[PDB]
Amino acid sequence: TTLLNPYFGEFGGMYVPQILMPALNQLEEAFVSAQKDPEFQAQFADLLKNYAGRPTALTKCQNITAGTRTTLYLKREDLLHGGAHKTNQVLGQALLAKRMGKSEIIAETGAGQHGVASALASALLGLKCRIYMGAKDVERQSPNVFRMRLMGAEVIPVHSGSATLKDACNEALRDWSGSYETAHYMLGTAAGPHPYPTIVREFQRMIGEETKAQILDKEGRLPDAVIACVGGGSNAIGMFADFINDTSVGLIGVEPGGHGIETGEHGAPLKHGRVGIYFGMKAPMMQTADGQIEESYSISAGLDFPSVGPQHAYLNSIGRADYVSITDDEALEAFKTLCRHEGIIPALESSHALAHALKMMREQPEKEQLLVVNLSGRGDKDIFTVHDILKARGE
Amino acid sequence: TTLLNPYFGEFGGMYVPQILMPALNQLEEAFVSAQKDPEFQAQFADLLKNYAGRPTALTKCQNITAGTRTTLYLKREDLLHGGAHKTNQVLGQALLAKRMGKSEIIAETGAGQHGVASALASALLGLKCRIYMGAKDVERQSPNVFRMRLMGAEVIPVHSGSATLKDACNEALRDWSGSYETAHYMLGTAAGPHPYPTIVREFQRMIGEETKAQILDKEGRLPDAVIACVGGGSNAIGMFADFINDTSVGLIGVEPGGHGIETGEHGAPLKHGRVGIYFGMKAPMMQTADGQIEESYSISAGLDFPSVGPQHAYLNSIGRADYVSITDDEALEAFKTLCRHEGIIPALESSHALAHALKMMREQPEKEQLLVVNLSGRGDKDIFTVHDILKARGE
Amino acid sequence: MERYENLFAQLNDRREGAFVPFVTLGDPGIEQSLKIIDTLIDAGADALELGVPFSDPLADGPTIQNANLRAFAAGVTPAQCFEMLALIREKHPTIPIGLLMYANLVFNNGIDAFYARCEQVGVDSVLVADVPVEESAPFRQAALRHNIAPIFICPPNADDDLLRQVASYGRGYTYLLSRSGVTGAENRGLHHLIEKLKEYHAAPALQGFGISSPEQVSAAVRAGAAGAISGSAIVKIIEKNLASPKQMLAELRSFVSAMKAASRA
Amino acid sequence: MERYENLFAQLNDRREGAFVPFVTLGDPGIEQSLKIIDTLIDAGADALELGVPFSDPLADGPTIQNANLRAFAAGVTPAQCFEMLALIREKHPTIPIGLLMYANLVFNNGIDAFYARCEQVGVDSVLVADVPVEESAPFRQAALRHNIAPIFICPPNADDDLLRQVASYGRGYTYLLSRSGVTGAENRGLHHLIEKLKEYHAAPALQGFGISSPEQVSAAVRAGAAGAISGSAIVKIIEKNLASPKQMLAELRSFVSAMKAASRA
Ligand SMILES: O=P(O)(O)OCCNS(=O)(=O)c1ccc(OC(F)(F)F)cc1
Ligand SMILES: O=P(O)(O)OCCNS(=O)(=O)c1ccc(OC(F)(F)F)cc1
Ligand SMILES: C=C(/N=C/c1c(COP(=O)(O)O)cnc(C)c1O)C(=O)O
Ligand SMILES: C=C(/N=C/c1c(COP(=O)(O)O)cnc(C)c1O)C(=O)O
Ligand SMILES: [N+]
Ligand SMILES: [N+]
Repeated sequence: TTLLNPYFGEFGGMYVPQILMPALNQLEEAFVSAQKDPEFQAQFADLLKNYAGRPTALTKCQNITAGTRTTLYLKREDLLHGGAHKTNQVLGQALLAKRMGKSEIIAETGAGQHGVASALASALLGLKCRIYMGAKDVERQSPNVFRMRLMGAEVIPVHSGSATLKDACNEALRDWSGSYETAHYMLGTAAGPHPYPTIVREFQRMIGEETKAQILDKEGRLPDAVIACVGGGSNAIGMFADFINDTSVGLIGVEPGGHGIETGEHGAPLKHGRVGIYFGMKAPMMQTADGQIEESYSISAGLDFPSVGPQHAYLNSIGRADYVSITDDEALEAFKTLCRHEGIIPALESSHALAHALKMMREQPEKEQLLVVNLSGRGDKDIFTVHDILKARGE
Repeated sequence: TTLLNPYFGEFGGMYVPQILMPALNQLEEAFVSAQKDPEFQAQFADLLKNYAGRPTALTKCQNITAGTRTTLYLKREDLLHGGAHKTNQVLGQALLAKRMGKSEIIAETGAGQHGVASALASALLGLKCRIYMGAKDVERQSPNVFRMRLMGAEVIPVHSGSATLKDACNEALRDWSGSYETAHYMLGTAAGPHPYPTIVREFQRMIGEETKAQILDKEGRLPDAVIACVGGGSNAIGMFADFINDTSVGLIGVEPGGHGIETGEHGAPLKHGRVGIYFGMKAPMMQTADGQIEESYSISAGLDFPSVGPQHAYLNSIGRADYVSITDDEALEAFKTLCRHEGIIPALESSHALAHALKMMREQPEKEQLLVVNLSGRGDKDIFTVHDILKARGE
Repeated sequence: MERYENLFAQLNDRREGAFVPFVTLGDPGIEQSLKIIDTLIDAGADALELGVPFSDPLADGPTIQNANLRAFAAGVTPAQCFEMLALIREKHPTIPIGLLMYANLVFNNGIDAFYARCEQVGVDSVLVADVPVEESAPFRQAALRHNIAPIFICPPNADDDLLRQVASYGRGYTYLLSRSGVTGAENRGLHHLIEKLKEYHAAPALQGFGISSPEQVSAAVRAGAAGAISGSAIVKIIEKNLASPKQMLAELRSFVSAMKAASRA
Repeated sequence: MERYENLFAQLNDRREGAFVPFVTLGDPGIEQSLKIIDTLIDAGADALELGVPFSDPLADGPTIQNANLRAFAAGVTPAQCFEMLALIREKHPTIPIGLLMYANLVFNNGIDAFYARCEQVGVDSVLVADVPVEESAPFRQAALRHNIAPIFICPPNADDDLLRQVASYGRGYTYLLSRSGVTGAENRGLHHLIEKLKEYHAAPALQGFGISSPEQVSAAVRAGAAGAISGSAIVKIIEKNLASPKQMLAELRSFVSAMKAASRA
């Protein structure tokens, strides 16, 4: 029994060991109560404004659309405290944790932005924070490891499986199944068991709300499409949510194509996997013929995940949102292009969304279109990775 | 002959080779014209808002003042695009450069934040950017070297002298003296020859303007003091300017004490040097008995400078502002404390200002005082430096 | 069939609790796994709980994680597991056999087909570890359709509604969780639950998680549980003796015999 | 005194331009520097421009930067420079001696005292490189008070007001900058300026920056300049021959003699 629907069509649910169901029901109740509590909403709003820096800018690109009929705006979640959108919903979940009498926080992280967010919120609000991170990601997103530890978080490298995000997720959940009495699992994406896909959407939906207000102010109309990268799905559902009932607005989610879908080395289960049950949810996943979960791949740690949040699988199924993929090389070119022509260094995750917008423009340059890309994070964490690549290519 | 006063009392002036005086007079004229041009002001305002992310938050500390009668706010220039206050005036000077028909930009940088700002503004506004950086700073602020180069700026290591900020300043000025016909020298601090101390103040003064509005909104009164670190002087004069005529508001500038003033290894010429002529200005400097310019020292590259902007020397002389120093170890403790108790990683420069505020609180914990620290930048550039130190100490 | 029903009735007569070892099918290889299982049975195992190797076993600690990894290193697939199960049942007609499954392996190519396969090889029960009673409808329906007992979990934090559901939906045995957390002999882990389950006519309770010693087996029986499950303690003996397959079986026999002896009241 | 006035009058009679070498005092050491300077004079130098080593010489390129560094490595101080200047004047009573100074070295312990010291050792002029005419009042006042010629710069971008100021405020000679930028033989660098300076009765013009060859000296004279200054070209000969002090002086003599020969019309 739940207060809210755990499913989005066929997708979602609460596929966790029985031991964790009371924790999930407690969290759901706490969320529903908080959502109608004016004091909770005021505290959350105050942190978002005065601590995190909301609202974030909506930046019109000045150069990269030259000679085309595309107008491109960037929603600047890269300017949020911590450097990514992940900070929004962590502030909300941390307040929920306090509301529920929890003193510790467990989090998983891939790009380390959710890890950084979990650590900074725990430091601010007086919680003891431990973060699981795949050992491969500890290396390729190292600046965030340093940032997490300087803020007093325990960072635990995960060497099992692919040593990336799915393996951090596994260990976080294993931990919680034993520590839920005192620890809140601050899941960092719009995936996992109910109520997390719902909570994460509601605590990220100010992205799209602000975007709508800002684009109406600057252009006097809604966008033709909003475009966001999709790992687990939080920045995209945060951008999409307030536009779902605006049927004229395209919702475009961009999964990582890795080395190419045909290589099998990608992270695009929504469009190239099939439905399975894993990480507490029924959702599209990369899996073997036998039903073993496949390891994903992306140049971007934040998108290196073999499943996807259930609300995206649903929005796809009914045709409300469209999902595409972008390869490592396409993302790298978008990264370089934004750096050199707009003076913004984007996260490699966000670069996948930008790459697809650039394709929409370049493929049809006389098509009139007003586009918004969710620039979900800044690229400081990626600069050493990207430089090393742009040295094995000359450059 | 000039349009504006080049002096602040005894301090300031235009002590450059004769060859550069027309360039300085041209720049002054361009600035005076721009300051009364509604279109220039609108373009500058639009970039500050929609590209850089102004206004920046004013954050009340929740934990680090516990048990005392100090209320401490942080002006969050760390949330500005690029990660430091340096971005504000670079956007203004870049617009000035365009106004004057220049196609290239020269800049010096120590912490690399002005370098990053110069590079991002040049990429946005279509200018060719070269940046001088001391070789010691190339190493200890390496993340910003990567950021500058990814945005298409040429970064030129300077090995002469101390291989730090003063040596980058020297080379930038040497370059400009030959290239002024096509290059604008985008000086990054409130120092150097007139009109730069004036221009930099006016293009940074929104820091204090916003702070005043924000503190009035939240507290219904002006601060008892505003506190800012002082290298060349730009973030401090930017915070101070709008409060200069509010005589009840203390203005406290914090120079780097390095290993201790008594060691001679510091960057605190305002209070521990004597007046000299160098880098185009008459100002306090660290100098030998003979009048050779001394090399400075600070753990912070951005404060590692043996002089100070002339308006600070003036405000000190008349007693309007007070200047103090903070050692490496005091700055490191403030850095750690902000990370762990407020979840904000500050620049080591900014940590000097925070350290002094913490001293004001700790020394007199039952003194009622409302303080603002200018958190001039974020500490991502410093995390590898700080970690290496906090390993040679155990930790 | 009625293999659990027949087992518990016989144990009841003999004044005995059940001792039920867990191992991963195909750990450390198919042939050695089959020998291990025969040894477990010869040494006194009353029933078996057998894991099908899964890529991401979220209810298992490192010991059984590494058992899964060993089986995969031997190339073990669910198809090969079902071949093993058929062979085991061919040898041992009455011992109850329960599978430990993760949901995706059951769901993968059809829930109904999975339980149909279980029936064909002579499996008696299936415990799907990451399917709570709330999500269990298509699993328990398919299970009952193919004469498989669906197993459900009574955690220490169980409320009355869960107790009533577990008692109603479950067959064969009720899993009485010793503690929160994941499987592991390192972490050692209630009469009010045992009594309430009996009141609601639930399938007999087997206590599991953290049971690694004969004293814990005796204590579970004394508490009113119908028996005890031990996994990691068994698997550690396999892990310890990989280079010594002969000592592996000797030490397994000694341990299982000791655990079974403690179930006797 | 009137050493520049006397020099230019004599050169005028002989139909000659002045050739004026620059070196850094104390480069590569005090004793060798004194020998270098005697060699410059014996080889035909009409006047001298001499740099006092300064920590941050912002109008100088790498060649003279490294001359300053060499002198500092020899421990050369302004005090030692003034001792050198006294010795030079003792040996050579009529040759005009001009100093190349940076402002802080003049300002350091009193502008008036600096120019008083110059007078005591027999210096004839001081060029403060980073003090434009706009900032020059206390410098030129102190200079004239102590019978020192203050030297000012006529850049290629000079307007009429600058020309009139330079003509009025300056004594001894007028510095005619060949080009923008900083000192350097690598970078080679106007009649309208030369003519206007003469119209306003300015001190005779010496062209400087980038002059490294006899052809450039001849060309400056042909243009109507009273002579030419060469620094980096001279200093490169010092730098090249550090391990060979004897060849250093021979090559200096050859070069200075060739440059001076080209000044003769
Ligand atoms: O002795 P231990 O600690 O290794 O425990 C062995 C248990 N092996 S098992 O198949 O019964 C078993 C039973 C239930 C499990 O998860 C669930 F409770 F969530 F369903 C996992 C394994
Ligand atoms: O031959 P080069 O290129 O080395 O030039 C040598 C010049 N040496 S100097 O003392 O006359 C000299 C004269 C003026 C200088 O700067 C100023 F113009 F700004 F004042 C610097 C050096
Ligand atoms: C995996 C992580 N980050 C993902 C991420 C993503 C992808 O995650 P979502 O699909 O949940 O937005 C997008 N943009 C940025 C800047 C990100 O850091 C993490 O920081 O833990
Ligand atoms: C030297 C540099 N930075 C100085 C700096 C300073 C000191 O410079 P001002 O005194 O001009 O503010 C303060 N805070 C931050 C974040 C800084 O980066 C530079 O980025 O070039
Ligand atoms: N995905
Ligand atoms: N300073």
